[PDB]
Amino acid sequence: RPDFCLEPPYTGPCKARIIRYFYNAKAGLCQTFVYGGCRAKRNNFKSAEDCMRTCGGA
Amino acid sequence: RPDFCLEPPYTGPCKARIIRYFYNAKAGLCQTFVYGGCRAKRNNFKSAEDCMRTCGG
Amino acid sequence: RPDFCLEPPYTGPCKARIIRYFYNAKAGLCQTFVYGGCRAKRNNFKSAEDCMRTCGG
Amino acid sequence: RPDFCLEPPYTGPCKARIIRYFYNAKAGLCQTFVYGGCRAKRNNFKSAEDCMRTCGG
Amino acid sequence: RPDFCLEPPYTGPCKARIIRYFYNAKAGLCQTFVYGGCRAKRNNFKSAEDCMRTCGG
Amino acid sequence: RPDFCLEPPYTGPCKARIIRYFYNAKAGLCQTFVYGGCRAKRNNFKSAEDCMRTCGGA
Amino acid sequence: RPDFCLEPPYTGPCKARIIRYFYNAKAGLCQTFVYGGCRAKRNNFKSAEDCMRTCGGA
Amino acid sequence: RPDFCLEPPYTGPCKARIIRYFYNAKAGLCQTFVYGGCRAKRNNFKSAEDCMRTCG
Amino acid sequence: RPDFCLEPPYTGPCKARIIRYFYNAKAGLCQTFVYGGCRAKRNNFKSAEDCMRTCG
Amino acid sequence: RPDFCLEPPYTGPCKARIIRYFYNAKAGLCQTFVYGGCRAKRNNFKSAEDCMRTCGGA
Ligand SMILES: [Hg+2]
Ligand SMILES: [Hg+2]
Ligand SMILES: [Hg+2]
Ligand SMILES: [Hg+2]
Ligand SMILES: [Hg+2]
Ligand SMILES: [Hg+2]
Ligand SMILES: [Hg+2]
Ligand SMILES: [Hg+2]
Ligand SMILES: [Hg+2]
Ligand SMILES: [Hg+2]
Repeated sequence: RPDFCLEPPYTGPCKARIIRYFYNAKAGLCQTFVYGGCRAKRNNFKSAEDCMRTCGGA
Repeated sequence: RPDFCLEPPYTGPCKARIIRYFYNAKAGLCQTFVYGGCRAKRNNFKSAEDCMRTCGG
Repeated sequence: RPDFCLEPPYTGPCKARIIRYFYNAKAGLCQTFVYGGCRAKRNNFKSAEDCMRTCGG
Repeated sequence: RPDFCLEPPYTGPCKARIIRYFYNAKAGLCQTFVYGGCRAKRNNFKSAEDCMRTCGG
Repeated sequence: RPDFCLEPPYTGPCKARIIRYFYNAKAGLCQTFVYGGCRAKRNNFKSAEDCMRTCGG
Repeated sequence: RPDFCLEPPYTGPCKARIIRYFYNAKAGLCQTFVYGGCRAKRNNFKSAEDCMRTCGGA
Repeated sequence: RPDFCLEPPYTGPCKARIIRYFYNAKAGLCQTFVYGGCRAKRNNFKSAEDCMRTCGGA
Repeated sequence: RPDFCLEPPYTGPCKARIIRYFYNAKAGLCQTFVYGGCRAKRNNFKSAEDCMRTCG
Repeated sequence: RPDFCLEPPYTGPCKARIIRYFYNAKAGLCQTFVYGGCRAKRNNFKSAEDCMRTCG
Repeated sequence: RPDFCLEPPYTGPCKARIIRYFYNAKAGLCQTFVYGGCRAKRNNFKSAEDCMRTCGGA
């Protein structure tokens, strides 16, 4: 998996309350977090399918 | 039916207000609850189809 | 993990070609398959989040 | 539970292949079927939430 | 028509502000209301198609 | 309601098999039909909410 | 086009913050507005395709 | 109005049958067409909001 | 690239909190911003496909 | 960017006709392809936002 999959989730400075997915390398799966709407980092997926595929395997 | 289906719904600490589904054992069907956006337990489904099949029967 | 997470994915006899998710116990991850639209088995999820969470651990 | 919940699912004459939900009384939950796109009967829900609440209990 | 189609719409005690559909028996049509996310009554539809079809006739 | 709400549903010449809604003035509600993807007439709604509101009352 | 296409957008008294489309007759196209979730008037569409087709032309 | 807004809708060579939106310069509005799933030209919108705003 | 692609994202005066896409000319790609629900400028896409194709 | 962003799009052996996004490294952006529903490779995204963020830059 890409190293960015090891990043902690990043809400960002904006004020929306949007459900996004991040890879939790300890749990070995993707989990939800609240994304603020701007300045996303790469461990942030709109689709849980994309999170699993991008980050699931190494 | 998995045992996690018997747990009460868990909103969690986060501040989003997102519709999710949980199995209500007492009622014998899936129902809606408000999910906060993080730290979900297993009695938590984005899709009602998934909730029924996983926790029903 | 629910035992149904260990079932091979099941398309069924119907003629739709719908993306669904199943847990691959060998690979230890959810993957897509083509669902026919009827007679689903339990290792079949509309949502990928539901697949990962229900069939993880 | 409305009586229409006890009818078998009805695909109809049209040629689309669309996932819908119907209540399976024998099984005591909603299930998927393929809907053709026209001439629907009432045991036909776009949303699984709607199916459970309308036909469950 | 199911009798539950005659219930006034019910927001419930939860704090989400989600669009749902209800049948207005007086007007003879489905209309929107704001659903709070928990303790739904049956005159509550995620899909407008489901509302019209379930509560029509 | 607009007169176009009295039109019979129109699939059109294209080959997609898309669910759309039309107002059935006899039934007094909107029903599904299969839309082909092109050359829509006005009694054709992507959302069933829009069909009810646009065509429901006179 | 139906005369309801000439009305200003109507949020209504309810407290949701939902994106809907209204036809802007001066602009000749549909635009977004915030709908409150109840007491809709007819110049209010869930889908932009529906808005533009219904209030399309003359 | 971007010049690509005046181009005819392009289905392309692929075999999917998916509703997309295109701006019809003559009609003065966005309409539906069938998109094959690959090699999209720019007069091709998944969202009708985007079509009207971009091309209208 | 249409010139509107070079404009900064515009939230507007309305009170909704909705994810939209804008083309960031500097970064050379589309990114998310919060849109208030009214008075959208053209560098505003509901679909990221439309943003990349239109502005990329 | 992850090296999987360099692979050509992969339809796979299954028979569905689903729209997915792949990163076109030469073009510098994501484009649509038809996915068959199984045996996905990693340059395959349900959401265009995810594709562009994951395979974004270098
Ligand atoms: Hg996967
Ligand atoms: Hg089921
Ligand atoms: Hg999870
Ligand atoms: Hg329910
Ligand atoms: Hg109907
Ligand atoms: Hg209505
Ligand atoms: Hg149109
Ligand atoms: Hg617009
Ligand atoms: Hg593109
Ligand atoms: Hg991005």
